[PDB]
Parts: sequence; structure tokens; C-alpha cells
Amino acid sequence: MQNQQEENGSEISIEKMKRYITYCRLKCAPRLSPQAAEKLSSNFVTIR
Amino acid sequence: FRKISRDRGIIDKIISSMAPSIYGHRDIKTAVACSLFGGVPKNVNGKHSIRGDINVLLLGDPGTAKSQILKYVEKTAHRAVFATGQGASAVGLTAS
Ligand SMILES: Nc1ncnc2c1ncn2[C@@H]1O[C@H](COP(=O)(O)OP(=O)(O)OP(O)(O)=S)[C@@H](O)[C@H]1O
Ligand SMILES: [Mg+2]
Repeated sequence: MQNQQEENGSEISIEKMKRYITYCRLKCAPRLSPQAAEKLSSNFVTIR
Repeated sequence: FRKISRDRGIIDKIISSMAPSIYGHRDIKTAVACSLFGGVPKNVNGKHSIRGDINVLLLGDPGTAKSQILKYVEKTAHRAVFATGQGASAVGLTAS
């Protein structure tokens, strides 16, 4: 079943996951948008 | 081997052949037979691994002949290594 799903593409292979994790770690470092900041500042103070 | 394994009572005969110097401990001998024969270790699709050998713990009051069972397994198994915790004249379990 895992082989069939990996042929399908709903699950990707472990070595390919490792190489993709390395690629995303070296290439991408996202920033939060300013419109994404006030929601965290509200959803963090409501817990407190 | 095929001729003797074709017999219906091969498993009970193997269990009875376990440790002839040991008397009356059929359950221990059965566990020893499972540990000596072992199962199938399986690595499915590389990611998930399942152990395929039986680990047996003989917890007993002293004088119940656990040591003689261990020496029988040592004489019987292909690669059996004896180790002890309290004693010193043995191969250590820690790598060094
Ligand atoms: N069911 C049994 N059949 C045959 N011999 C037995 C049986 N139970 C005990 N013995 C004998 O009792 C003695 C026990 O010695 P060991 O097995 O070396 O000690 P032990 O059973 O490991 O217990 P410890 O080491 O004090 S925790 C041996 O001489 C055995 O042969
Ligand atoms: Mg002992």
C-alpha cells in the first residue's frame, strides 16, 4: 500500500524527504507579515 | 530434517529436547525454544522496522536451575555470549 501511494504521490520517499528538508533549510527563511502579527498578539494575551 | 519436521508432534518433541538436565519446567523450555528459533525481523518500505527475535526473562527464586538453562542455551546456540552483572570473569556488555 505504501509503495502504491508513493507511486501515486500522496506519500513521498524518505531519502527524498531528507534531501527536501535540507533544501528548504538552506534556501528558505520566512518572515511573518505585519497583518499576521496582531492576531498572534491577541491570541497570546487571551490565553494569559 | 524434513522427515522429522513432517511429524505432527515436532514442536512438543523439540520442547522436551530442550535442556535434558532440567526437570519439570516445560514453560521455560518452550520460551527457550521460541528464543532459539526466533522470528522474522521486518523492515517495511525502509521507514518502519520491527524486531524479529524473542527476548526471554527468567525471574525466579534461587535454586530453580536458571543458570543450567543458560549454559544449555550457550552449548546449543550458534553464537551465544554469556555475560553476568555481579561477576567479573565474563565479556562485558558495554562497548569500549
Ligand atoms: N528442576 C531442576 N532440575 C534439575 N536440577 C535442578 C532443578 N532445580 C534446581 N536444580 C539444581 O539445583 C542447583 C541450582 O544451581 P544453579 O542453577 O546454578 O543456581 P540458580 O538456579 O541459578 O540459582 P541462583 O544462581 O542462586 S539465583 C543445580 O545443581 C541444579 O542442577
Ligand atoms: Mg544462577
